[PDB]
Amino acid sequence: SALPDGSTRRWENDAFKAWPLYGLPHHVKLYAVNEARYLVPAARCTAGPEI
Amino acid sequence: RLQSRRHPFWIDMGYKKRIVRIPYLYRRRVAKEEAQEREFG
Amino acid sequence: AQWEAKRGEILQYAAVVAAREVREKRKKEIEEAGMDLASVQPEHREQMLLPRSLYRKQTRRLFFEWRRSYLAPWRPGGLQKLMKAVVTMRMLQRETR
Amino acid sequence: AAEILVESAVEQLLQVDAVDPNYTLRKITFVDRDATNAALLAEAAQAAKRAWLPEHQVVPAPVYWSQKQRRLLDVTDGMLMFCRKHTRLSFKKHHGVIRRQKTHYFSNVRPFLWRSSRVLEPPPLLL
Amino acid sequence: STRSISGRLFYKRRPLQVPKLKPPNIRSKWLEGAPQKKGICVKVRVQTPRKPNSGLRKVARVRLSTGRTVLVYIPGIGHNLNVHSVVLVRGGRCKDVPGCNYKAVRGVADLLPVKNRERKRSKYGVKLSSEKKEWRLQRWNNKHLTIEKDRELFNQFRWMTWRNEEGEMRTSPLADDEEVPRHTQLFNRWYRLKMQREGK
Amino acid sequence: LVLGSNAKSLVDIPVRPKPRRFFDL
Amino acid sequence: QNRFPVLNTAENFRYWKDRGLDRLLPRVFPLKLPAHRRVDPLLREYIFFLHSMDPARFSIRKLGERYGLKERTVELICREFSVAEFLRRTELATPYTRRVSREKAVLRMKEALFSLKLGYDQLGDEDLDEQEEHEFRGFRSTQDWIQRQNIEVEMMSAFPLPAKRNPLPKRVDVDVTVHNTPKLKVMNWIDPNDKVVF
RNA sequence: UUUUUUUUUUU
RNA sequence: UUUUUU
RNA sequence: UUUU
RNA sequence: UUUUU
RNA sequence: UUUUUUUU
Repeated sequence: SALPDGSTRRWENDAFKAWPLYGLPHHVKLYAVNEARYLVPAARCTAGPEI
Repeated sequence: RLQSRRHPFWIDMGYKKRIVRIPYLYRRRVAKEEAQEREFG
Repeated sequence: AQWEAKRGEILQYAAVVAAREVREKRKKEIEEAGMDLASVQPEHREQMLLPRSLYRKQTRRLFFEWRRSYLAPWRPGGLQKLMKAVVTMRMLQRETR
Repeated sequence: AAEILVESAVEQLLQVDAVDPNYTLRKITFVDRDATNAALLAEAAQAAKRAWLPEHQVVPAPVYWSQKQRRLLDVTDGMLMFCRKHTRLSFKKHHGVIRRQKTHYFSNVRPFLWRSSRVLEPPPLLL
Repeated sequence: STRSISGRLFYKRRPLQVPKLKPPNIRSKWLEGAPQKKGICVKVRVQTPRKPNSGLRKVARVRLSTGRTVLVYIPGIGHNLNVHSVVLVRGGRCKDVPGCNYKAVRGVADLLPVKNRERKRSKYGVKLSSEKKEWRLQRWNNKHLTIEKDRELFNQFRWMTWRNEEGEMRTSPLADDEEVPRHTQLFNRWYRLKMQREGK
Repeated sequence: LVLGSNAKSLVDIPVRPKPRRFFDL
Repeated sequence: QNRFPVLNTAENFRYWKDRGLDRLLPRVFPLKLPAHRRVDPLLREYIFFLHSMDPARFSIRKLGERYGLKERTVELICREFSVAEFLRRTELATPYTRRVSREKAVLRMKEALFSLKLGYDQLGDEDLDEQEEHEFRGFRSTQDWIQRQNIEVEMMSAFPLPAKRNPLPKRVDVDVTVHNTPKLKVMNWIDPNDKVVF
């Protein structure tokens, strides 16, 4: 390029996973499903309050 | 992996040595090959 | 945000800026160092006055020149100025009362 | 939780967050049945008193004396000639790897050890 | 097992059972524990090595200061020891020569000149660094080895603005017959700093 | 290796030392 | 064979770990970075100002609660900020040309790269106080240094079993300061093993 | 490898 | 002395 | 002595 | 030894 | 954005 510009900068393959962010959308959906499967022992526990 | 034992000073000096040494080796190899073709090939 | 959008505009503008300075500055250097440019090849006349090295270096330096606006949030005592002038307003009023 | 309460009481009295001071509230007390809790509460009070009243402002001894004998030193541009250095970065240039475990111990460890217990430097005294 | 412990005299029977001798330092035993011992030579001969090793090995019987005679090998080319000569011996075993378990020391010994021809092993041959060899280690200037790759690069981005050495900026690098100049700051940096410092 | 040593610099061209511009705290 | 739906079992311990042939497989891991550097530089100035203005109203603990910062982390922000400003006002040297070890130089590069990809954090995300939780912190966490045992064996019985022997605290020597003077520093050596106090 | 500290598990 | 570049 |  | 190109 | 990458 004739005009000096930083157009040659490129990201690295390992850079994407080196600085992750716990804000992506495709984790909440999976977490919700696991929540139901994790609380099943008490959901089907037809016992008294103590148990 | 085995740990390092050499003095830091020597370690650092090795990198400095290679700055001017390394380039000379590359040019020395091509000097013979390029000259051979210009007079025989 | 504005700066980012107008990146292309700014950079293109600064290209001609450096041309008027590099050409004039290089003309004096050759005159003091060299003897004359009358016997030089016409093809090399343009490259000598506007070399690809100074042109690219000056353009980058001049491009940044335009930058550095909004000097308020300056690390070396640029943020404290607003706070100092804000809080103090309330103190005078209170004192009077 | 204790520190929150105590710290809050003081501010009310002084009415810091008020453009128009309206002194109405001039009596704050805390009552606790539990003995254990009561004792703890007292501690909080002490901390509150510090850094607020000028009569209970502590200061370390090492810095207290330095602050007393204050002076104005004029440093010119030529006095910082030797302060600057050539190398940018710095790091240890000699590994701490010991060569002789016994020879060094009986030359620079035993003479400098006069106690049979490992004791670290005590904290400074507050004045 | 614990079968050897039986009996009220276990503290006097077990301990008296020595396993073996001391294999190490079994040959060099006439030195009386001294690292080195001086001696005098009284016999010079040439002992033929055992088979299948052929050739001839030079040896000499050196009389130790402790009144004991033992053969000693003289490694290295040449020979200068004669009858009634003082030479310092040391440890070392020779497989080719049977019985010999000592070696001579060059230099420190008496009337033992330096080796004839040797450059690789210096300490071994007690050879001091010659003045000629020392001067050769200081000559380091072989950096000027430009190639065609440098020629093209120079006449693309380093020919417009470039300061020469003497007094001139614009040069003629495009000419094939001409030679591209060298760097005035980086080329030959180590040699220049050392030579300019000793000049005082 | 065809070029040996023809033009050499020994004392003719001096070397400028490195200036000091890194203040140490 | 057994039912135990929890997250503190033998198999569930150290979840997402290579157990088999995957140990030798190369895997990329995130790069750690201190919290006091991930915060927005802008906010650091603000925080420092407050501290230096009124330490009484703006205490070290109260200031860190609003922005969600630990007592130890907030202390470094003021200390690191102070020195940076001191060299600029006094016209001593620029921060870029400041001398520092190589360990900090690499840290600075990561801080700049962290924001260039994601961006600076407007507010810290950390708990002021700790919480007792089951986590793997080194190899010295899942070991009993008092009894020096890994596997606990006990008798199976419904009746109350006798309790175990409780350990005693280790008595060690300490030092305290009594009188401090500019030209002398007096200290006292405490010996807890001495029966007579006097 | 800590500005005002002689304190600091600095890393 | 050149190249690259929040 | 890039603290004599 | 010398030192802001 | 600092004589930054860059190294007596």
